[PDB]
Amino acid sequence: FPNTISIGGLFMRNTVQEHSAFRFAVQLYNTNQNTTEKPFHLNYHVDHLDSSNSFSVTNAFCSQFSRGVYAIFGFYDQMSMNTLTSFCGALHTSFVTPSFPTDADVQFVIQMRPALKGAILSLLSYYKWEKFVYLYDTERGFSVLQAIMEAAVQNNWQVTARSVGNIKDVQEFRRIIEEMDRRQEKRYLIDCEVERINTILEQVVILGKHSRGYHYMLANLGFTDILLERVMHGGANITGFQIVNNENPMVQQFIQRWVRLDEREFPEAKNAPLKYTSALTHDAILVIAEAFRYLRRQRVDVSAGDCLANPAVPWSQGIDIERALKMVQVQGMTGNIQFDTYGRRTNYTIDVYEMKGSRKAGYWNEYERFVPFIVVTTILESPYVMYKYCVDLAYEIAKHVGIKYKLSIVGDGKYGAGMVGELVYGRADIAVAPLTITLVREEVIDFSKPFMYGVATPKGSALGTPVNLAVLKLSEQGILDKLK
Amino acid sequence: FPNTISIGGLFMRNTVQEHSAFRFAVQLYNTNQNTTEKPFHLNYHVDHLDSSNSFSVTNAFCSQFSRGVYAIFGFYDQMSMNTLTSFCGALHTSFVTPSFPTDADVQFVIQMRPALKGAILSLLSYYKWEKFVYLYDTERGFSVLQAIMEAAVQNNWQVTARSVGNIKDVQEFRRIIEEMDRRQEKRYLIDCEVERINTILEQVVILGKHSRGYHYMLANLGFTDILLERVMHGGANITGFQIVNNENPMVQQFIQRWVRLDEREFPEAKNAPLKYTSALTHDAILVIAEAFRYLRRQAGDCLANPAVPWSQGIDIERALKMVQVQGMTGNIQFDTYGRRTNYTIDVYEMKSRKAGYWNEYERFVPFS
Repeated sequence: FPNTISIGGLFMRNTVQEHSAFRFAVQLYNTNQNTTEKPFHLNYHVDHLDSSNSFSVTNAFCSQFSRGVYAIFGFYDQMSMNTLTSFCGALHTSFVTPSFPTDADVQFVIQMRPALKGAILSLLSYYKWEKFVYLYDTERGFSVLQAIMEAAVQNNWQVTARSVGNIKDVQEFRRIIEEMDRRQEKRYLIDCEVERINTILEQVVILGKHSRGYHYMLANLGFTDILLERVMHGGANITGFQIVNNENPMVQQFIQRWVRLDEREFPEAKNAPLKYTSALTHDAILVIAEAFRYLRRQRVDVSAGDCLANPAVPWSQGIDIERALKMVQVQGMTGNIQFDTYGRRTNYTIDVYEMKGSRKAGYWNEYERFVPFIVVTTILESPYVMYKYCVDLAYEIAKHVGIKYKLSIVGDGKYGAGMVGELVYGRADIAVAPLTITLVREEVIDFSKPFMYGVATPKGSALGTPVNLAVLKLSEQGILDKLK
Repeated sequence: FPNTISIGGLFMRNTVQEHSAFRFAVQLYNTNQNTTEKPFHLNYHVDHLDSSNSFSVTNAFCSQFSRGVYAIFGFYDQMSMNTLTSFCGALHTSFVTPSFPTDADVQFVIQMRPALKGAILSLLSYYKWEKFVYLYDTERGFSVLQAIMEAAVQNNWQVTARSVGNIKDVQEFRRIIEEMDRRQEKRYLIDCEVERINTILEQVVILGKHSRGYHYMLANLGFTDILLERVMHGGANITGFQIVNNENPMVQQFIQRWVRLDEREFPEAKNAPLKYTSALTHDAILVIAEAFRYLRRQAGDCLANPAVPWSQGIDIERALKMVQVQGMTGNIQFDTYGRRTNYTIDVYEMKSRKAGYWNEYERFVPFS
């Protein structure tokens, strides 16, 4: 058993943050003082890939294999998954990847990104969803799509599935959402790359469908990276997913060190959010270290030939070393880590963050399935308000937003100068009434879209966006026109 | 220069007839004793391969390169195109592929299956289509989809573009067809593999929608393989695209010579239709022979650390990319980038009949 272990690193484009994380994690392992914790020195041979020129990928992997490595940690996408995975399988070299898990079953490759199939199916069943839309792409394998279609067949769901991977025009998304609108479909299940998720959310916000009664389910790890700033204020149910839990000791212990790292040495270290891929990279370092520590615990021999063998001369000990990376049980940043005989992660935990501010909504496990945890002002001005239109509009807005409203006549009995004064000074919350729009009033309070005028809300009030969306919906439904 | 030239073969899994046609064309090229049409003997170190295992593809290509080959002929599917095309571009080894045009500009390759997007656009313009549904597949390249999207945007058409191709159960096809029916769509543009085309046609005929007043555009070079029968019933208009003419004496001679071939020695010969891929392969042999003859008249490790290329590969590519030979598919003239330049696609309707010519410089010209 050698006293120094060298492993290779393959990083595709736009992987700077996890490159820094990989370097930081290997440094953390190396700087350990305990002999048992650091039984040997660890070296990392980093490289880069293009994922488009297969010759470049083959040359990089060939250099890594020839120069001599014991394990290869790296990423891959749909373009270069087959090449690297097949070479690793043929060469009997363990390949640790935090990339998307391979839909097909391939040996000698370990993939640490937990599958969303179980959690997504359990949550979908838990919400009593029966008819919905399924927007997807195909850059993370076909596991999710196949599972969703099979579940729909078994449970007689009404799943309208659309692929948006090939879409390059936003107007395509706009037409798709308008079509699902005319079909009245309200529940969406989006599982795409963060970029396409952001584009779809931007398009739907522009069209104005982020209101109560519309659900969303971003079935994609990396809830933080999603630009959901606008949609939150729309008051539309959103269900996300995340693996790392902040409050556990491990994440805090890591991040405390991480925030203080050099910016030049570690790009996107201090000033970037910790993407879950970085967490999985840290877990990769932990699992490799534990596996090799276990190897040295026993007397297993570990010890590189031509790049392309005729027909094949895989060094035997590889089958042993791969087996070592299958029974590992170290509790890393993401939580429990355990690998099935094939390589896919098992016994994992998923945290289902639900929006409404972000708040946890239980958790999902392979064994336990899913376990969860106003004043209105009006002026007594006929015919808008008469002692027994504006009352009907207020009731319609409350219904469309679901808020409990209590009507009242402004004490001053006069317009702003006052009702607007009542809003500004902090009382009466919302206010719906005939208010002539003047540039001065925008300084103090925020209006809604004109409906003949506009509903009034205090500046910065959380109800401004919901009331604006409700007014827009009423205007486009023709009810506002019908009332007059 | 040398009396013998050895080419390499990289036939796919389901290409038995193409293999037989390749061997037959090799025999034709090596049998003429003219001393001018055949100044260099030809040999083929054909090697089979399978997709889904890039290791096998790379190892086979490396072995072929090591054996020493002036030019390589072979097919590639969407899931192995990158490896072969990129190796050939990097190693300066000309690749002749009668499979499908590449979706992007790549040097050091010769795609012959002519791009049919232009003919599709021209014929759609001629027919005055503005409300046609689109059912595309991703197993043949993204060029057609992008071209049709651009045309729809520019020409202000509206097209419903479903994403068939990931569908493994016919119930989804039934749902798609009935949903388009609810939209009263009456014109279809289907771009998928032959098996998917057959499945869609079977589903639509099962739904009894093949009646008159509907037009299916079968945008696939393979027309004979498609089961048009049972769809001509009901008077449903259908249009195809076939490049192999069956009138000129060249194809008649090639057919009459083809049937006599032994079934055992040459499987799928004299007992099956002439897949256009086989004709393209014969044209491949013709063009390779012509380029090598013109060049005459006028080795190492694949994964080399510095990736040093050939000293004469560029000459071979230049010789290949310029040719004006005549084969079954028509006149074979390649553009700078490896695609053909005079498609002469023949448009067939359903009644059957030849309808179109579509020389790229010209436009669609119906026969009166």
